[PDB]
Amino acid sequence: MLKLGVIGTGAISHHFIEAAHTSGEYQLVAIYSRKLETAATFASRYQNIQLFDQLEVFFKSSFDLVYIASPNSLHFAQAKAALSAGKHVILEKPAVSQPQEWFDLIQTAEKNNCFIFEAARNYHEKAFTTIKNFLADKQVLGADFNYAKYSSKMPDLLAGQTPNVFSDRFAGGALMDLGIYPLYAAVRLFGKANDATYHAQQLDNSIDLNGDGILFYPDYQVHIKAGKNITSNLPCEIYTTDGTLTLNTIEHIRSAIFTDHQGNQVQLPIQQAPHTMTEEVAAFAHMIQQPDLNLYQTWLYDAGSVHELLYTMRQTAGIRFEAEK
Amino acid sequence: AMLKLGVIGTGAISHHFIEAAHTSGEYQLVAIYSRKLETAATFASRYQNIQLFDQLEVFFKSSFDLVYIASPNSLHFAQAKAALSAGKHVILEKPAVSQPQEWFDLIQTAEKNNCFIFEAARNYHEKAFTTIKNFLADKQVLGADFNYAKYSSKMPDLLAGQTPNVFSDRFAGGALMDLGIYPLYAAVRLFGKANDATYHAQQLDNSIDLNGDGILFYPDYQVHIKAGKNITSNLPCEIYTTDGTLTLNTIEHIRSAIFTDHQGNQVQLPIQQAPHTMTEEVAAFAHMIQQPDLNLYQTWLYDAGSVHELLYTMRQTAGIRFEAEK
Ligand SMILES: NC(=O)c1ccc[n+]([C@@H]2O[C@H](COP(=O)([O-])OP(=O)(O)OC[C@H]3O[C@@H](n4cnc5c(N)ncnc54)[C@H](OP(=O)(O)O)[C@@H]3O)[C@@H](O)[C@H]2O)c1
Ligand SMILES: NC(=O)c1ccc[n+]([C@@H]2O[C@H](COP(=O)([O-])OP(=O)(O)OC[C@H]3O[C@@H](n4cnc5c(N)ncnc54)[C@H](OP(=O)(O)O)[C@@H]3O)[C@@H](O)[C@H]2O)c1
Repeated sequence: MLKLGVIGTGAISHHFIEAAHTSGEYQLVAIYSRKLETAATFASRYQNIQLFDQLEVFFKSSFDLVYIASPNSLHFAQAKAALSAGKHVILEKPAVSQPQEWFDLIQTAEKNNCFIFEAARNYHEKAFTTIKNFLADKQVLGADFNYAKYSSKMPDLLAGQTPNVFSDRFAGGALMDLGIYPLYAAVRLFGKANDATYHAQQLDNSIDLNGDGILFYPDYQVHIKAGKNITSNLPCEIYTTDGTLTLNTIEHIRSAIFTDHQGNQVQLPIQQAPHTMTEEVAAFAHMIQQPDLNLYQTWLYDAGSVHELLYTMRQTAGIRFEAEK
Repeated sequence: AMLKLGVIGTGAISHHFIEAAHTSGEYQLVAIYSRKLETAATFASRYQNIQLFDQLEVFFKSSFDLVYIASPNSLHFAQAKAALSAGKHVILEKPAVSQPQEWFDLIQTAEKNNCFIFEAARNYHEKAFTTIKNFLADKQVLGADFNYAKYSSKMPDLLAGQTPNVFSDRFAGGALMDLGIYPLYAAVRLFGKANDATYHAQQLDNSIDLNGDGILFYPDYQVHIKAGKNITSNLPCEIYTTDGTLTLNTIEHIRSAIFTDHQGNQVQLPIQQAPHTMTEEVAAFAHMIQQPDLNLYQTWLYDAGSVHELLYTMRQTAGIRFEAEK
């Protein structure tokens, strides 16, 4: 039974803990916050939880694993300290702001004999295994993936504030916050791309409100759309020589249907999970309990591929964070 | 009084045009040109009392008011120029030309011979676009996503090692030129000319694009464009505004247009899809000739120029080069 520490008192932390408890494989025991009162307010719905407003003291406590859902810009430093203190780390997406940070995390992890995982919830969905198997004997000719929805932080932005998710100080933007999902889907299904491009509508601080990119593969390309000031409801498509696979989304996928060039249809057996994080939560605890180091190596590798793509795409669009300026 | 119609091109598309022309009550087919008189004969046989021709010079000397031209893309320019110099009005199938200077050249020739020239951009003329543009008139647009990608009937020939005209660098083929022009025309119709454009394609050895993705850049937003001929997409087309998303089932022969706001309220736009894809353009062209609104005609010419400029810019970024350009 895994002892769970948590950083970040956002709603997402509640969602993770709720999935972790439900799996029957974790037990929350500790919470860190910048303020004790915020930790208390967060923890009040739970029972017997140690509270911390000092990261140093937090990491010296007895737990096995820490879920980190702080702002993007803080992920690296907090995760590195967690690993140095011999804790396993589940790190919310996007795990890092630069590919080198990911490689440094891995080294730090190996040194301290701990697992580091990016909480790429869509990547672990059983749907993707079903979809990849289906395409195994097919020849892919292209794809079109998106994730664009109108942020709850839009009113604050429009009123002249700069919410963390739209700030260059906190490594935000549509590509970082949402575009990472279709990138993870592409890597899951197609592996590492050859190259990538991205162009975005940007705020004055260079952060992207929305954008369009392409991932380049040997005999095809994948259009990527990300957006936070717009709502898209476009399905996601994968083209093959014999037809088109239509996925309703590339996250928390609920249907996958193949149509051939004569209009004959095949419904892939998709069984959406009750919650968005159910499958990653099971996968992570399964890995720590019964290590498949080969599977672990691919998770690390695919995360590396995603963050290389993100970084290339930010560079082409001119999306620059404060520490890069 | 009926417009006497001559036709170049004996493909299925010419039969479809003629059918719409006759159904409108505004045209009467009188002449058909073909490279071979026998090809003209087979094509003409379903009609009545049609003159057949196998020489363009002789064709253009006969009595008809206007010519519909549906030859391969690379032949559009020279044939249309000859028609206009012969004093015939021209409906030229899309894509009208291979480079914007050709379009300007046709317009100059048309004006000096006091004739109309129309690009047969069937979607641009759909009443749906008037309804959509009126609805967007007091919204603030934040971007759009348009596509036209359908698996070509010429794919089996292609895959068998042949090279159909639509996939040939000698006939100005490719997904962008053949299908991509529809979303471009839709974008120009609603938003006007973009400030810049890019396109990246999957290409045959002759540089012709099987499919591709591009972006039209406007001052405060961008429009994703997808075109394809070796793939089939059924993605809807979206226009984003500050207050919601307008969803069109397509940007050609549009059937439905629904606006959904950020609170989930829906507004259905009144779209009345024509019985046929060409109904609306055929009525518009006849109406322009018989009861001209010349200012509107000029807008049609300008917008076509905008479309072909974007097309040409996009071919250049993707490296799509025709035989004449190599
Ligand atoms: N997998 C998913 O479906 C999912 C959904 C949402 C987001 N995520 C990710 O989870 C992470 C957090 O999301 P979020 O929207 O909750 O971010 P956030 O609200 O900006 O920050 C999250 C937590 O970090 C702390 N924090 C806020 N501002 C800070 C600052 N200036 N300096 C240090 N700490 C600060 C706060 O906790 P304290 O007040 O207790 O210090 C806050 O509760 C992001 O990386 C995001 O990408 C994943
Ligand atoms: N608006 C629409 O919805 C619609 C749909 C389809 C096509 N179009 C357009 O219509 C035009 C033709 O399409 P298509 O598929 O029918 O093209 P196509 O088959 O390649 O050629 C059409 C006609 O042009 C002639 N032709 C063929 N090869 C030729 C050559 N090497 N040299 C000179 N003439 C040749 C043939 O007529 P002859 O044998 O009698 O000479 C043929 O019937 C294209 O510009 C296309 O973009 C638009």
